[PDB]
Amino acid sequence: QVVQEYEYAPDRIYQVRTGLGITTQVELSPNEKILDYSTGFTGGWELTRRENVFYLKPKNVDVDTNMMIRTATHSYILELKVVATDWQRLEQAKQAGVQYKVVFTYPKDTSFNNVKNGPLLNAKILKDRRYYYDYDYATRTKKSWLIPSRVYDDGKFTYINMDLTRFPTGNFPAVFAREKEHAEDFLVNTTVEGNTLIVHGTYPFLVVRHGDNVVGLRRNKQK
Amino acid sequence: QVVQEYEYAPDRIYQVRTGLGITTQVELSPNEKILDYSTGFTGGWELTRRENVFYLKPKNVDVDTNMMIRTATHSYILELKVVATDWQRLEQAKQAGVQYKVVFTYPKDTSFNNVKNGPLLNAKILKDRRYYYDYDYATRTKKSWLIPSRVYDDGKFTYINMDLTRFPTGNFPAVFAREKEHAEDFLVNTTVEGNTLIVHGTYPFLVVRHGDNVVGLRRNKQK
Amino acid sequence: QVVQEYEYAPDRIYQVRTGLGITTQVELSPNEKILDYSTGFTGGWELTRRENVFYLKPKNVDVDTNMMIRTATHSYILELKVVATDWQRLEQAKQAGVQYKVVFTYPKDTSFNNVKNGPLLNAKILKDRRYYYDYDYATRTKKSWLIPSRVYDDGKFTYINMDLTRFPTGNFPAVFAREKEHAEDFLVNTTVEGNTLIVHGTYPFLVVRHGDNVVGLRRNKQK
Amino acid sequence: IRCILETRIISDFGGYTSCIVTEPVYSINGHNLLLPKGSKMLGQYSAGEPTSHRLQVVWDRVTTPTGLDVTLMGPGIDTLGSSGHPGNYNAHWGNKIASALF
Amino acid sequence: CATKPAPDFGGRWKHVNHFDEAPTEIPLYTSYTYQATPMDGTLKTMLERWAADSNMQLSYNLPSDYTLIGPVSAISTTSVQQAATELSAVYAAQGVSVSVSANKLLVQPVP
Amino acid sequence: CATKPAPDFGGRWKHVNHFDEAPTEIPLYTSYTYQATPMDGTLKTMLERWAADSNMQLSYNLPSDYTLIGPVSAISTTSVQQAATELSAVYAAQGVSVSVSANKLLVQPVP
Amino acid sequence: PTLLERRILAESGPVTLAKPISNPDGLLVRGTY
Amino acid sequence: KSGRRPATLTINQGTVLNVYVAKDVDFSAVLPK
Repeated sequence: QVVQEYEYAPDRIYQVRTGLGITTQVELSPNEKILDYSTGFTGGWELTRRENVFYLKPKNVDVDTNMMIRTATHSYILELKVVATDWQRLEQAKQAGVQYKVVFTYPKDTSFNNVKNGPLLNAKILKDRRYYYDYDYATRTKKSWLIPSRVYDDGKFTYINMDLTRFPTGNFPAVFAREKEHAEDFLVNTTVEGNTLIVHGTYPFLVVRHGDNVVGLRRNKQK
Repeated sequence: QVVQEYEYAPDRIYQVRTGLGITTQVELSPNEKILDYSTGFTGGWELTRRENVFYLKPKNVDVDTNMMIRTATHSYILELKVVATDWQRLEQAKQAGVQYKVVFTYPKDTSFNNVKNGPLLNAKILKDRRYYYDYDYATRTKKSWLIPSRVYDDGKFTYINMDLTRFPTGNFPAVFAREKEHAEDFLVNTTVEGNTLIVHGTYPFLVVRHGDNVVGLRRNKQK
Repeated sequence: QVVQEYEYAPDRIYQVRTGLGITTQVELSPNEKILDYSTGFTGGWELTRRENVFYLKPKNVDVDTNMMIRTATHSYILELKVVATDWQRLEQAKQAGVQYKVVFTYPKDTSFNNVKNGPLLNAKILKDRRYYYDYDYATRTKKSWLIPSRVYDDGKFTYINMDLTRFPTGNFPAVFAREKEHAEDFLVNTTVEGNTLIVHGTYPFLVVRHGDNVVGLRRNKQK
Repeated sequence: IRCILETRIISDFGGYTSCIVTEPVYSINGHNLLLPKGSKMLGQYSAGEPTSHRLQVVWDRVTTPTGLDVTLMGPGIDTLGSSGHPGNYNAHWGNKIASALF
Repeated sequence: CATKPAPDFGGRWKHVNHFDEAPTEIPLYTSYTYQATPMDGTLKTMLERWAADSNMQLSYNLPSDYTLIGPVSAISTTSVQQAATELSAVYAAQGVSVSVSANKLLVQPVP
Repeated sequence: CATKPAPDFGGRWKHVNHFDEAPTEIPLYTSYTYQATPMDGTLKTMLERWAADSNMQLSYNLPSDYTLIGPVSAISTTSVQQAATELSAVYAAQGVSVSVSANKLLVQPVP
Repeated sequence: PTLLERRILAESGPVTLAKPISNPDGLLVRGTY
Repeated sequence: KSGRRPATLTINQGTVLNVYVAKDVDFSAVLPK
């Protein structure tokens, strides 16, 4: 109504409604470079551009025209109007129907739409997700501060939890992963929430390092 | 009606209908460079060009003329008119019959037309396509996560499907192809839809690699 | 009538009929460079040139004159007229008899004319062409996908056809030709229509290659 | 784009090549056939001393059987993806010895 | 030390344009064969594409879904009634009866 | 070490402008011979180009199509009636009768 | 001025393309021998 | 003089080559709608 979004479709007439003492900006995509533009009745519209945005303002009461923008891969046909000209209070131009900002949203192709329920990473236990609580640990020292408290996964993320090894304040490791037991480890993407270290992806083995001391983590095989 | 397409034929008179305070653009092909152009009654038409597009606008009520564009291999004869001149509301120029945009479509030669039913790659099973469900696999390890679930083809694309090896999230291979059993493999073009890897073309052998572990795929011979 | 072609003959008077607010272009040959030109009554004709094309327009109602163009090897005598001057609608200048474009066609010399029935390459079997269905093949492997389905010729083109080896999608060869059985092969010009490979010319031997596998093709001798 | 070579390349002067496409090339998502089965790719290379045993061709035009003329930028690669086409190196030690031994 | 040339052919010189002796009968009007692909995994997904490929409606009235087994891969019929009969002979141990009420498929437990 | 020249001829010196002794009779007015090429694969595609190359209509009234066999490659006649007779003698085992109703071809099963 | 009388007054590396092949009946294309 | 001769490498007339396309080509102005 005041800031209006349009969905980009090829060869569509987009209506831009302006007011007499009011800038209206149209905002194109930041991706493509604007080649050229041309409005009919040029001497009734003061418009300047800064690399993707056109600040439009009319100059008289009847300057209704079109404006056509042609980028490298898009083509816009704007239909410029003048809807508020006699206002004294700026709320009167709101009710007359001016548009302060115009932005374009760009959908993907409908052949990919042929190919949502909250976030994918949720550290709580949900009602409708399947969890796997079967993990081991192996390390040289018997009682270490590097042993995780609880390890599980939801099929997509492995949730290493370390919030019961309370004493050493500097106890936070770097988690790797490994395809066999004594193979060479590789790198994973991790996000963290408090004392829970969450590993993007389920692996057969996880390796947990804090210098010279190391804790392995086997996922046991599904019987 | 508003944005009109013309089909390019040699020596045809294309009618361009303009309005008095309205830009009309004609858009030629991006392929060829415009050599020259000349309109009759030059002082009644404000027209500028940006490398393939002419932004036309008249200057008075009776400026009807021709305009001839000559590119490197095409020749256009435009027939410029003025159809809306007295309008106050921009919908009145729509009904008078102005043309905001003019674009030209370029057909191929009719000797190649002497030489459609939906898309060629459809991962579902169609009613009127012939499928071949006879494929083998060979690998060193007995139960691997690299063994495909289902492999078939429609004569034109081979549909490797891997949506039952659910556990390792990083289980997605690179598919090669091979003309004999132990010959040297080569490269194929692949597109993917979810967990289905679709290989452009039917081959005697497919090779599926994820590092040090490899799974071969024989198409069995038609008895 | 509107776009008129003239046939170039030496020392002929070509009539160009113009209108008052209408460009008429004359188009000479792209081959030769224009040396000079001179029209009588120069101040009644606005004419500019771009390397072979003259955009003519008159300036007053009675400016009838000649114009003579002299290229490196051609000589034109144009007879400029003014036929539409009072028109308000551009269809009235069509009926008055203006010429939007003038192009010249250049025949070859009549001593070569002393020296047509459809196209020369037609992949179908025609009623009045003589075909030769006697060809052999030789290859190492017994059942290959490189063996052609049908090979014949019409005396001028050899029509290799491969539309029954259906399975391998990448089965399209490169055809060579050879004068003896085990001589050194050379290159031919080929055009293709679907799965038919058509070789320009009839040869004693054709060689069909797709890498390491090769299929020879003997034309058997006319008994 | 898999094609099979038609003109025998020899790296002496640098000239022009031509290979016939062998497998049809579809879109990014396979809805359309872009390059048909029997198109001709057209390229060219440059003269040089073959230090490495590979040659470098820049393929730059395809003319399809369905009446098209594309002007892509494609460097020629190996059949497994390595840059440059492998060839048969021949330092002419038969002629270098016999011209100076006799 | 010379250059290895291109491969060369050699063989028997069989003739290309060869008529056969068996007049293979190519059909012109082909109907739709109800059969069981390996792609559709379960019994419900197979009957959702028999109803879709024949313009019928599916009323699956079972509380659970069964996967396809070995003897399912023998049904090949251009008749919907003979294919629903051969299917219910396979899934008789689980109390699955599939029938056609002349415009739609019914999947109900056996009485 | 010198340069090898061009090849040189040598032989018997037979004379070029030689009249023969057999007056080969070149025909002037050639009719259309109904025959069977190897290109047209099936029986229907062969009769679609006999009707096209003679201005007749084809009424193919069989539910399926037959490929061309060995004894088809002996028909060579400038008469349409003698070629439809020799064709129906070949395809007698499959119940195929081809006849001409004076302006069109009829492909119907044998009574 | 009026509305009609004002509009008279106030107005007074390389590229990769895929185009159809041009005139194939008389084309001696790049790559004939 | 015989040290000024360069070495050659030949590629035979049947070998299966391969081309990596390195920029996008847009066929949308060609395909039927």
